[PDB]
Amino acid sequence: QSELEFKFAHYLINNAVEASFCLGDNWQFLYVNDATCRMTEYSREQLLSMNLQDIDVDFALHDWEEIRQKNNYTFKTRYRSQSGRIFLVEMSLTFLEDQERRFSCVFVREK
Amino acid sequence: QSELEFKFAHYLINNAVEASFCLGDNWQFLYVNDATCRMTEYSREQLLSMNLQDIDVDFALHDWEEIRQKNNYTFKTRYRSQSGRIFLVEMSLTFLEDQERRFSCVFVREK
Repeated sequence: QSELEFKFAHYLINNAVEASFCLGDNWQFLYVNDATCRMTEYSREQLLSMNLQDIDVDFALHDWEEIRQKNNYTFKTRYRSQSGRIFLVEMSLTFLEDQERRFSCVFVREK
Repeated sequence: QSELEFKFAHYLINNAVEASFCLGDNWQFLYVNDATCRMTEYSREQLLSMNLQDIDVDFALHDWEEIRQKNNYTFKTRYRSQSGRIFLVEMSLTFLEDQERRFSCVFVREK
């Protein structure tokens, strides 16, 4: 099925070493891979009711409007993990539209 | 939907820089990401009717039985691309079972 196909991508991205996740138009998490749970130290079920603003310490510092217009962009910020670790990361964002949903794919390297 | 979720993984893995793909129990491609199409130089529709043995020049050299038993394994082989490029790569395999399907997730770095 179309579902069969996508399920393969599910298994692949969750075995990928790099933290990868999708944010909705209000920066709510929509999908997170295992590496993202490990890095942020939140469970998947916790992350899927959370916002980037709950992790990205410097969220209000970013010129988000300009970010969106860029449509592909890489930059550094600090994340705070569930156990209170503060660490620098490098996020790469790609914005996409599927039907009536705009969202971003995000890849995050722990710097 | 469950499909909604998996579709996010589809978008993520296809934006990942690293070549990633899934093989079925007979090493037939089941799913390939864009980076895999780029590396092998075959279109997605071509790859999805192909076998690892059509790309992996040294396929018959691997002790596949022992590979499977390992269940997680990384090693070098040579790939031949559609335009006839021969190049060394490093494949990382993880074997998984979903329902009645055993398959592997493969990540490939061009060495």
